[PDB]
Amino acid sequence: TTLSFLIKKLKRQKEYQTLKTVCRTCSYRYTSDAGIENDHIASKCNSYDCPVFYSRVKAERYLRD
Amino acid sequence: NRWVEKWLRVYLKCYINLILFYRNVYPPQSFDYTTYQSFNLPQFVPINRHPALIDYIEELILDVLSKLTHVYRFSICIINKKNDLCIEKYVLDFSELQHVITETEVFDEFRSSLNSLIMHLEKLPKVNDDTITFEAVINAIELELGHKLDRNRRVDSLEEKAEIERDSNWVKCQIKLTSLVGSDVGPLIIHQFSEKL
Amino acid sequence: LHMDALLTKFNEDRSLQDENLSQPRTRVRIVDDNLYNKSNPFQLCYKKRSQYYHIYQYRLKTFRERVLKECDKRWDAGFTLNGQLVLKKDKVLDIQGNQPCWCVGSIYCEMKYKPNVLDEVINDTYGAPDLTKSYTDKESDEIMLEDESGRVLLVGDFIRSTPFITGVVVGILGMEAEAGTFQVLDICYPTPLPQNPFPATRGKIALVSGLNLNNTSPDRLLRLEILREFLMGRINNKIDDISLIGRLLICGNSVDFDIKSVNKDELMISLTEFSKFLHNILPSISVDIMPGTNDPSDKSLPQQPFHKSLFDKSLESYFNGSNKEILNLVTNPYEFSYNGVDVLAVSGKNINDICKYVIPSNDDDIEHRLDLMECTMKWQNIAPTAPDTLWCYPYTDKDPFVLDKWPHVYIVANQPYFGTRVVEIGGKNIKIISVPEFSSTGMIILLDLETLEAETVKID
Amino acid sequence: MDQKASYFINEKLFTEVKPVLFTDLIHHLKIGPSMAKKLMFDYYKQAKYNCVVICCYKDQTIKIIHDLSNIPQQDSIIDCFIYAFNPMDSFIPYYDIIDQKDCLTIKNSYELK
Amino acid sequence: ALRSDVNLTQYTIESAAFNILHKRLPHFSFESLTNMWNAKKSTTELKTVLNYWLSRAQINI
Ligand code: SF4
Repeated sequence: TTLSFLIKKLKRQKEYQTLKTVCRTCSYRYTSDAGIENDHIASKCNSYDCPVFYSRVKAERYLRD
Repeated sequence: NRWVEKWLRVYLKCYINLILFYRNVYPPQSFDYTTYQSFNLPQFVPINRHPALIDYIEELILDVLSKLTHVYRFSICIINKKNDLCIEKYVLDFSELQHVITETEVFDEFRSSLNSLIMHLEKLPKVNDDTITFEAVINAIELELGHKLDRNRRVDSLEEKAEIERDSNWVKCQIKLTSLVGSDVGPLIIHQFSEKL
Repeated sequence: LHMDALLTKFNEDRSLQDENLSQPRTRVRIVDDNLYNKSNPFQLCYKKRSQYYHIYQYRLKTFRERVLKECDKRWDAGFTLNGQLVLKKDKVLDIQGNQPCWCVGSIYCEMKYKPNVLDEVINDTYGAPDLTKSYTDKESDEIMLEDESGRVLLVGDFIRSTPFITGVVVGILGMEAEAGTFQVLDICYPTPLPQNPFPATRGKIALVSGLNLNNTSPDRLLRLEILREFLMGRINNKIDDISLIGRLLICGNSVDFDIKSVNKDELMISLTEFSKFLHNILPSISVDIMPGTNDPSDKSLPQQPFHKSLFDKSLESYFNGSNKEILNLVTNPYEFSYNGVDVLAVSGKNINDICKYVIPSNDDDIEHRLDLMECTMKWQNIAPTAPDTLWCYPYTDKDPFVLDKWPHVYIVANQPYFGTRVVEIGGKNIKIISVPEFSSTGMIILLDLETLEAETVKID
Repeated sequence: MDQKASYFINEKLFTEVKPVLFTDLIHHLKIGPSMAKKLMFDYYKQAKYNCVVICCYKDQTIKIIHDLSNIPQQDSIIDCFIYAFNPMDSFIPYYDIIDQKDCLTIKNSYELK
Repeated sequence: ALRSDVNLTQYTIESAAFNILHKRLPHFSFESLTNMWNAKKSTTELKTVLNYWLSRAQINI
């Protein structure tokens, strides 16, 4: 039980990290930076025509609960 | 039948895998040394990674375990395709099967039997590819297959379909013997044999 | 000669002495005083769990204050140049003239991402755009200094032969030549941290990492058994020298799997395979367990210890809370005070993530990793890349990754090669050691505590 | 004794087929490592098995001889004893719990409470 | 002109750029753009909104 919970948590965390990485590299087109505040700028992308946004917000909601 | 089912299943799986690998019936590159194949294996045995062979052997072992209630002998044949002649015969005895604990001891016995089998197979000459294939033969006590379809077998679930497809997949049929060590444990009283030429 | 000749020369000439088996030699006592003292720095509350900007601000302020103090200690008034007088500037836009000036401000570079990791992440996002377009659409290779008021192109030669990563605070002092590009003559670094005094019978420490015990590689188990036999004094037979290894330090990567497709059975098998080795090594030599990037723990840097579970039931006598000096499960970063010697060990995720980028400046060898480690030690920041390494809510108003006290030895693991480097910064002495993986080229590092001399042990 | 050891070795080699190591002999006979190596060499003297020998060079280097024909740095060899005897070709040992109540040559400074 | 030529659903700038030019452009709310334009520090936000509008203008061509 505990091992399965840990595995699920690790999968969710890896998915969230991959989504954050791809969104940050996507916003790199505008910021042209890779350091800090890049994810902060990319954290406001509310484009409803991109499926990565829905997956990212779903992962965030799942991690917040 | 509570726990000997899985143990006999993994034993037959390792048996078939080692037989197929050490006799060069399939390319060794398709085999990999592993320990988990949906069941904890007692030794790092070379198991194939092909889907068709996987469920093929799975259904074979399932039918064998279902018929175990009347089967007392299980043989794996190795025959050539240019001529339908038996070249090698590996026998696995099931004398009364000690039918109706310490799983580590069962795993140790299975490991010893598999090591004896590998030692016996290592002394055989190299076997070539190109249609050096294998078969399967069983010996029951009192049973008759191929006659359950006399009422059209109106199906209602998956169990009946599996029973029908298992009872219909069998067809009736008609040197240096080398004995090996089997499993001398209480619940699993299994013996091993072998044939050549 | 043949193997038979060597066997007849060695086994027949066996001494068969000193093996009393009733009065054995006691291992050298080595105690990590940081076990129960106070203030576990990297121990966070998982239940507590953006704060990245808050952390950025505090880090920038601390770094700015330290850089200002270093400038006051180095570029104080009366530090005249060759011909011109030196001056100070508060804003980056203030330095404009034929006079040298010193200013503080962050560094900004390109720091492009690697293409391998790009496709590796792309293959698992369910319809993401071509990230390769994000780098190719733009027209690159230039270092600038941002001080919240502007950016100036830092052109020069002394910057070329130095490594840099965006987000570092530098107090370089130069002078413009023909445009809005400031030259460089010297480079300043923040004030030196206080270091514990080196103490003046003595033992050694064994460091091993990169085990990666998986259900597919059987050679790893053979190497593990060989290492267990060699540490037990059964292989070398030189008890006078083997008993000097007080404890073993597993830095990380003991179990290696792909979290995408794994079940509970494989992890349990690998943990029980490790448990055996553990049960054979424990009653002879102490052990220090540390997690890693491929271990069943958090993927961020400050990883909590694994658990009380995930080990064989026969190890319950060690998890009773009383026998902690025999086996100690610690976080990923830790500052071990081995008999007064402060050594910091990290899983190597920081250096691996820094190398995961492609910087189009600064001109994967051993010297490059050593230089990156030296820069990390000088910058007093263990994690230079915040979002790729660090996680949310690391600390409140006091970051743990910013260095507060310089250690004696900096131990990094999960590296392809092995190497050492003794760096001198502000009259201090730091010895960086690169621990390689145990799966491929499974070398064993033996670190002494009397002269800080590292030795290697190969196992084939 | 050289009599019970050979009996146990041939039993665990032919009756219950499994690779035998000097550690098992030390645990069964309660003897030292050098005595175990001497007994292993004596059993190698006076054949349906495969010997696995290891050689410890200088600089704390340990390797496993595989070709048994080209031994590099034969002058730097400080010790060379037979490690195990396996009847099969693939080594692949197995490890279990061992109760070293009195078969330990190096004891830790701390005792389990 | 895009609706008369192409046959899609959203009829937005980002959807058109992704379905015609194969380029996905992020989208920010008006409040975020205003907060980025009125930041005395953090020139990254100014560069971000500048490149945003420049790309929105070049995609029109
Ligand atoms: S999701 Fe928002 S950020 Fe991530 S790619 Fe699509 S647009 Fe760019």
